[PDB]
Amino acid sequence: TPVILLKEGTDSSQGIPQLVSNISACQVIAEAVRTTLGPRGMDKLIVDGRGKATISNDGATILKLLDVVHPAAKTLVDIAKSQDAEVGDGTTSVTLLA
Amino acid sequence: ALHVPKAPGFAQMLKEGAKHFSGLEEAVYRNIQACKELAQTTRTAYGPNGMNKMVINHLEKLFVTNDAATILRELEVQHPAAKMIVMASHMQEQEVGDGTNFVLVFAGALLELAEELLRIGLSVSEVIEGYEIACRKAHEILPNLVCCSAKNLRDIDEVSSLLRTSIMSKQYGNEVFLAKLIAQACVSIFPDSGHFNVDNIRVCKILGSGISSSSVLHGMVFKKETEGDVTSVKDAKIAVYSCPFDGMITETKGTVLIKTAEELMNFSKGEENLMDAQVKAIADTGANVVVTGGKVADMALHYANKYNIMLVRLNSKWDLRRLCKTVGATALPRLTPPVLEEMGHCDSVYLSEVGDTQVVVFKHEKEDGAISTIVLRGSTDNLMDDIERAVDDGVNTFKVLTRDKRLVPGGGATEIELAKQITSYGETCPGLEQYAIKKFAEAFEAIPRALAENSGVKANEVISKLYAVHQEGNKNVGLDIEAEVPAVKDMLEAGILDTYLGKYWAIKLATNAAVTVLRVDQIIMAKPA
Amino acid sequence: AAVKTLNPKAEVARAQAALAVNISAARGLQDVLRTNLGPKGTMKMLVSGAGDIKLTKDGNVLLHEMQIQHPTASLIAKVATAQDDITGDGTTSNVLIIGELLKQADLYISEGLHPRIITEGFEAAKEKALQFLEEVKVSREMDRETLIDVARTSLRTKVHAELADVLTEAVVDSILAIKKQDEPIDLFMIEIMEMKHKSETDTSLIRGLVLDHGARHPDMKKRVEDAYILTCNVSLEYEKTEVNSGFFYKSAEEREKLVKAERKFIEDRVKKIIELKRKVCGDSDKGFVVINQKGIDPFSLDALSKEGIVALRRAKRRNMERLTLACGGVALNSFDDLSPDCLGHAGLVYEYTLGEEKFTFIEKCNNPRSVTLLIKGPNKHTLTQIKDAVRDGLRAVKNAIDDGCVVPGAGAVEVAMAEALIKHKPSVKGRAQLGVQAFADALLIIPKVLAQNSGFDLQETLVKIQAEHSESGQLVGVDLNTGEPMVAAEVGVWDNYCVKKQLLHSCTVIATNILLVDEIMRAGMSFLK
Amino acid sequence: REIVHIQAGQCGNQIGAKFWEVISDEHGIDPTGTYHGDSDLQLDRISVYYNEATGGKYVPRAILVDLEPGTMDSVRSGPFGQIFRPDNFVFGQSGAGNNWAKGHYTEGAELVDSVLDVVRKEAESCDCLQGFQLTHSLGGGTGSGMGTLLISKIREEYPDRIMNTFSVVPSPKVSDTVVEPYNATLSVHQLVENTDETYCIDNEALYDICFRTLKLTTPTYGDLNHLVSATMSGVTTCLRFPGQLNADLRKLAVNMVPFPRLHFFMPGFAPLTSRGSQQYRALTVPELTQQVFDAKNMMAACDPRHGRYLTVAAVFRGRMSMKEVDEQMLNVQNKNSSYFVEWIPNNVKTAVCDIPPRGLKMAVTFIGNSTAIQELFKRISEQFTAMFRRKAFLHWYTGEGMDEMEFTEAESNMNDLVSEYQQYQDATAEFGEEAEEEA
Ligand SMILES: Nc1ncnc2c1ncn2[C@@H]1O[C@H](COP(=O)(O)OP(=O)(O)O)[C@@H](O)[C@H]1O
Ligand SMILES: Nc1ncnc2c1ncn2[C@@H]1O[C@H](COP(=O)(O)OP(=O)(O)O)[C@@H](O)[C@H]1O
Ligand SMILES: Nc1ncnc2c1ncn2[C@@H]1O[C@H](COP(=O)(O)OP(=O)(O)O)[C@@H](O)[C@H]1O
Ligand SMILES: [Mg+2]
Ligand SMILES: [Mg+2]
Repeated sequence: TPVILLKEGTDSSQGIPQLVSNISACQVIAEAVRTTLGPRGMDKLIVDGRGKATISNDGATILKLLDVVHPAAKTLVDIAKSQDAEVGDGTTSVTLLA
Repeated sequence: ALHVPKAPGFAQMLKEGAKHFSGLEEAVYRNIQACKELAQTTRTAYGPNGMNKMVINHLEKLFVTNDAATILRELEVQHPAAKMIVMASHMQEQEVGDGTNFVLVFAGALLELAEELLRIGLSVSEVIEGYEIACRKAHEILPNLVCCSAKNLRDIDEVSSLLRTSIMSKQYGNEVFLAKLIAQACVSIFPDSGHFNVDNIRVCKILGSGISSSSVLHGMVFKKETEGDVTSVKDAKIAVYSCPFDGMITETKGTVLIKTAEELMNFSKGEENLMDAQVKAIADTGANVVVTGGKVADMALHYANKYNIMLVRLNSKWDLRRLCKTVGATALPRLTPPVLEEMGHCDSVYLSEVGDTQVVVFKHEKEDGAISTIVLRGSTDNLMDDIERAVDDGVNTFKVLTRDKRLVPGGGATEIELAKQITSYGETCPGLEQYAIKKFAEAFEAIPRALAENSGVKANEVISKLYAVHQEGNKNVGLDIEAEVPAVKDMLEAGILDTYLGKYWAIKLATNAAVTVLRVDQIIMAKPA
Repeated sequence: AAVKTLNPKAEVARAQAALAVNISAARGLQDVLRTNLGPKGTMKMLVSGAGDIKLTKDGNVLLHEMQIQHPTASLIAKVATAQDDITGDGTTSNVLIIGELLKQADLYISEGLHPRIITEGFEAAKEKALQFLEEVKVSREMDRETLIDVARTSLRTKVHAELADVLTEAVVDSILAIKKQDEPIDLFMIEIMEMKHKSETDTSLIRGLVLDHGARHPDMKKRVEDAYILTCNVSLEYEKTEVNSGFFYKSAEEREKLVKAERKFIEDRVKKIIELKRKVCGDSDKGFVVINQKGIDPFSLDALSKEGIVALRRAKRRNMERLTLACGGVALNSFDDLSPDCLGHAGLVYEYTLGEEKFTFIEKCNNPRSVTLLIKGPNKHTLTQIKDAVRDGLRAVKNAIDDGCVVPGAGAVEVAMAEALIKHKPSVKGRAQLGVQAFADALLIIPKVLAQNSGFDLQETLVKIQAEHSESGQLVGVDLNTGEPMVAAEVGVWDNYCVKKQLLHSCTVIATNILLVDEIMRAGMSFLK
Repeated sequence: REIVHIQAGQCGNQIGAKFWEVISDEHGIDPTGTYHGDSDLQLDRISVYYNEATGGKYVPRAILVDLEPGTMDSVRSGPFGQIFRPDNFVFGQSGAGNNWAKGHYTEGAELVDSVLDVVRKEAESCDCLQGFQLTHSLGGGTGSGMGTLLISKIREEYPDRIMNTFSVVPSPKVSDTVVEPYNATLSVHQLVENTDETYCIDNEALYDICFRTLKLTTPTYGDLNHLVSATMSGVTTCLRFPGQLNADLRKLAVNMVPFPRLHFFMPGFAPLTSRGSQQYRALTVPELTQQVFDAKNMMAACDPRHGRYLTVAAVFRGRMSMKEVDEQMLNVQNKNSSYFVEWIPNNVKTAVCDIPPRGLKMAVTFIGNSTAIQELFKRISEQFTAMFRRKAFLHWYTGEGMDEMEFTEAESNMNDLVSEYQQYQDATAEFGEEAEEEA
């Protein structure tokens, strides 16, 4: 106890509670791009720190502009760029399916 | 109230912020607990069913790993006792390449069992002697457990079966595909004359399709682009320069001086004419592509395009040396027409695109070449890096097989046999060293327990069935993974093997770590800063 | 109180307080150091502010690495080092005597005795002890077998039993190989090199040199079967005029001429070496190796590589001497007198690569006067532990050769002085008999600590030893596995003669000075700012 | 070519730690060692200050030496500590105590033998090294004592490589160590005959610029490192980036140092003023260049109006047009030409780098060789002489094994050096008793 193994401030979680929490986390990411699919889909407006505004319907572009830091959610962001870099179309379809 | 006034002697002279532990209670019992905690962290990352683990270092970088040595490097430990185990595991990786988790499980289990022996009346001096004798007795037994042999290390079909087990514990489900790839790359950089060097296998990661579309390229590939207007060559003669592709100047300061009208006008014309002849002289030998390790000039580029010379630039001082080996050419330190001996060859050089990326490919039609490269295609960066670590583990196994050709059964069949035979020897040793010997044999079981725990079955049913079968004389019976009910299986017939040198070093370094910790009696620590 | 009225921020400790502080703090250093004495001593762990680990058992190493802030712990530490750099062994026994010597003198002072009376007792006891030691020493031939015992007795108290068997042969052999006739042993010619690979039992002795750097050009040969060695410190690097100078040309054509001309000073030097190589090495059967203390340009490397001349750059200053006595060449500064008579000889040169770092071996010299010790191990802290134990072994052997005598140890001698000092104390006059009696008990801390650390009783065992040596006049010491009396010379325990003579001189001087201190005062400027 | 950087003591380690920090964030390097830039202009000369290890890693060419682990542990544990070479850290166990004798005779003697081995291992990895860089302070014992010993050992080992240094000059108004003048006088004596040139910087002007001109009524040392680290970058900047004329450190010596003994410069950094003035001052070429000859941008206690400049050098950073730079330079050269050189006209050396230092719109760097530096060295000597007469605190130096004659020896050179600068002015050559009789 007086000498602790790992440095103070280390966060450690595991088990079923950890795994279920990752499943619910990805639902928020798929929510931001859900209603941008279809012949009757909408856009989203995002404003960064400096005030510049970006209006876009491209699914891969929206996920880039979000400042996601959740480690499990970042997987869904990367597959968006994967579909972007190979075929270029289907960036939202690969996200809802995930 | 009153206070306890800091008894005199060494306590009153000690600097503030420092610590001083003494005796068995405050030094050895604490160190064993600290070591025990470290084992439980990576214990779940053992075996084919060992679950992945996710680590974020202090630089916000993301790692998803099964490799035990990788986890410890990015985890940062502060207890001195745990650090000793870490340095032991890192040494085993450098010397062998696989078995970085066998050290932690074995060294952790040894210290836990040595706690009770000290608890019932033995001393630290007698425990160490008992451990060391078993370590010597373990090695003498080990050669008797060899059950297979590597026959020909340039046979593609045979080798793929040798590396499959070394990959089965990393990428369960895709072990067949990855085993075939690494076999092709390693078997065709092989030298006749010996000395398989490991650096001669290159890995290039390209984002895109699934992992099944990755392949092997007999040559080298770079993520660059051509400078001139020439793009592809069909039968290339290559010249390699380590100097900038431009007119040279004196290293000492040198200025141009003019005193008359004619010299002012004739300077610019003279310089251009000299450059034209130098490039034409290069093209006279037949070179098709020029590769340089430095800056290129505009006039050289213009004349290179005129004479149909392909020009590339890359400055690594380590990629260029690798390129020299691949084509057989030799470097040049000055812009001179290359000698026919000094020019390499290549069957095709071209610029291609793969998954939104531009690459330059030096492809041989020769099966052997000098070095080979494996192209990785995945859907995420984290997915590639873990596969990259698997390729390293598979290659390092091939490196060992060249050094030694003997295999031993895996899946817990080796450790069970050692525990059975050490105890039989331990029964015939009178004295107080008989207890430590039996404890050493008892620690070997944790490796069959660790596999069984992660498999989702009861450990005691397997261990009981392994002992009963091994008493009948079966030295090749180990744990079965596919069975949802605990069971055993024959390992030699199932082709599950591991290198003899992997076990020989793993046992040696593990015990050396345990006895090193037990020799400590007191700790003096300086304050952090 | 006479110093506070001038500088109120001053700290002082007057007559009886000053003695109390010194004696109570000197005892503090003894309570922790007494567990190091003898081969049964306990190993400590040390951690600095960075988180490093350094296991040790030495006396001097422990003193400087323990967090202590005390004035009287600074006087002792400075003496222990002064006893270290000269003699090389005997630092732990230094502290034990000084602490025990102050304890005994305090025993009589507390009854109202002036300290100067005891001081005169120490001098009378010191002179008598130095005369007794002069007649106990054993003179021998210093054959190899005797030096083995002296080296073993000093390498056994600082590593485990099995390792001290290996290091003992290497230490004795290395001293003999470099030892000419009466000319004194000159160290700095026993190169200590550490290689972090393989188990620590592979420490060996190489009858030549090892260099921590190798060939830098790619096409240099990695092995040579019969080599000529050229040792020079001349520079083959591009150099410029001391006085300022610049190049003034007129056009492109003249610029090229000035470029080629400026390499002529260096290219002349390179041609001199090649012309010599063709002469002595007429056929392509021998070898040629160039060792330079300065840098070498890439252009110079290319010229040398075309002739198969292995070349190394920027070797250390000491190796400019060791290579001369090993191979047998001449260290020359210029090439204006190059001749075949100045080349050395060596029977094997090859290169070893350890991951990032490379090594080169010079072996099979005809009659080497210099050798190297190669240290191998799996950890950084282990290598340092071996390095310190090697330093003490060389000093112990060298002292046994410079002196013609060796003194039996194991605790036998101090008992002998204790006996002879008792029978002299009735002769002296006054209360100085108390000083002699105090010294006699001080010398008995060595036998007590040895028995105490093995697990025996101090009073019962020491009386057994004094029961002998009083009815049988043989020199009898302590046995560490039975507690019985033991004849020191017959078993093989030995101790240097200069160590004991200097140990008695140093300890008495400090205790004499410390006891005469009136007051401790700190009245000066607080900090140097 | 190849250069090596070496830091010693308290002040040297701090500046060097920041210096490597304000280099990695330009060239695309990261605190793990990879290169993450997309511009090939950064990697052309990346190898001058760096080594490349297998796997794409890059490591600095730096040696950190101190006699106490406290400072080295701070850098090792602090930011960017994982980048440095593991074995390059060399540390003692007892410190120096700021007694110049202790760091020059007793402790530094047994440490250089181990440090000299390290610099050999770094020099073995370069095809052709060109020179060294040293960073040290003149007040601490290790900076002065061990710094003097290191340079003497370096000179004997290496015959003709250049010796560039970055030493801070003590400001006696900030006296600190009661015995400051002893440390400063001896080191300068050795520096005169063993280095090509030294760049002096005082903490006084380091204190004034942030406090008065900018903000932060209480500026701590942490900001002071940033200001000097800005100056570190620039004299050194050209070296790591290409240019139309290859300006190497050797031609800096010949073109900036007319005399081998008067070779002490004071630098200048214009584009940094108040935060509001950073916005509202119209940062154009001539007002930015106007800070070169100002009384505020200087970082030495030497009045220029009472002095005469010898040679000047101007370094420009940013992507401009070529015309306006020369136009204003032509203007400025003749604007205040009254207070200019005595016999060396047209000293201006112009250097332009496309990529500016990261962070700001505009940047330049100025170097000047003054005849007013003697005003600084004179004051040091005057304070030194007043103490030597009383022999105050002398036993702490003489009693360590150094002869008293050295204190009198070093004094003579300081008077000799001052006489040299005084000779080149011809203005300072301009009575109480009543003896004015026949002849
Ligand atoms: N004429 C159509 N009728 C029905 N569905 C359509 C039609 N045109 C497009 N879609 C739908 O649009 C979806 C994807 O649109 P798109 O923006 O390309 O997705 P992504 O962002 O994943 O590329 C497809 O699943 C397809 O079913
Ligand atoms: N098909 C298999 N069935 C059961 N166990 C296996 C199989 N393949 C490998 N193993 C086990 O995996 C272990 C090593 O895997 P790994 O996690 O890499 O450990 P280490 O890190 O120590 O190399 C071996 O002890 C072996 O018994
Ligand atoms: N095998 C042995 N048996 C008995 N005494 C020994 C033996 N080896 C060493 N000693 C004793 O140990 C004492 C201390 O030596 P060592 O442990 O090296 O520390 P130091 O030399 O600093 O006192 C010596 O006086 C020697 O007599
Ligand atoms: Mg494995
Ligand atoms: Mg000893």
